[PDB]
Amino acid sequence: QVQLVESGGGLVKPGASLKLSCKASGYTFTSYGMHWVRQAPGKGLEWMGGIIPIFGTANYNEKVKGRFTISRDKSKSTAYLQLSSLTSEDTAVYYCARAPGYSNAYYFDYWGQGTLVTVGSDIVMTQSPASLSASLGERVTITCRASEGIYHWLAWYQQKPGQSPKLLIYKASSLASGVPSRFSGSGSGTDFTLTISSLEPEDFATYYCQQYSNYPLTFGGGTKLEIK
Repeated sequence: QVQLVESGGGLVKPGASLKLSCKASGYTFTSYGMHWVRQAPGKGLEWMGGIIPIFGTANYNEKVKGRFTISRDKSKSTAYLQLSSLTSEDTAVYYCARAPGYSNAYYFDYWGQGTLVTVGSDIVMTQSPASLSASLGERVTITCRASEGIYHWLAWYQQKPGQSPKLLIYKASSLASGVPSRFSGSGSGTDFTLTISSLEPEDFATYYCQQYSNYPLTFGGGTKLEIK
C-alpha cells in the first residue's frame, strides 16, 4: 500500500515563503527517490527537482534552483519543498512523486494527491494531437516528440480528471505493473507513440509523456482523449 501525502499548501501573497511536506508510507523511504512536480492550466507539468534520501543529494530545474530547496528527513520518511520569493507564476498543484531508483534523472512510479499553492538547452517534449475525440472499442495512437535524441528514456502517464498522474509505461515500451494489456508504447530516438488497441470508458483521460535522459526532466504538454 504505497501512499504519498503532501501538505502545507495555501493562498499566499507575492514574496511569501511556504514549506511543503510529503509523507511517505507503505514502503522503505530510503530505497527510492523523491521528486516534486507542479501542474497548472496552460503551464502543464513542470519538474521542480528531486532528492535521493539515502545520499541527501538533489538536482533542480534551473528555473527554480536556489529559490526552491528540497530536503528530507529519513526518520520522518518525509521530503520537503521550501518555496521562496513566490510569484503569480508559481500558482500550481504541487505533487510529490516517487522515482524507483538511485538517480534524479528518472520516471515516477507513484504520485501523491497534490497540494495547491496559490499566489495572489532544455529537451522540449511535444505531444500531438492536443485533443482527440474517439469512441469505445476503437484503436488510438498518440504521439510524443523529443527535440533531441533520448534513446528509450521515455515514460507515459495517464491522468483522469480530479486525480494525480499514474505511470503507464517507462523505457518507451515497458508496461508498468497492473496496467492493462491494451496499452502499448513504441519508439526510440526522438519519435514515440502510445497506442490503446481498444478503448474502454476508463481510458478517457489526459496522457503525458516525460523524458528522463537529461536534466531538467521535461514533460510533453498532454493529449486529452475524450468520448465521441
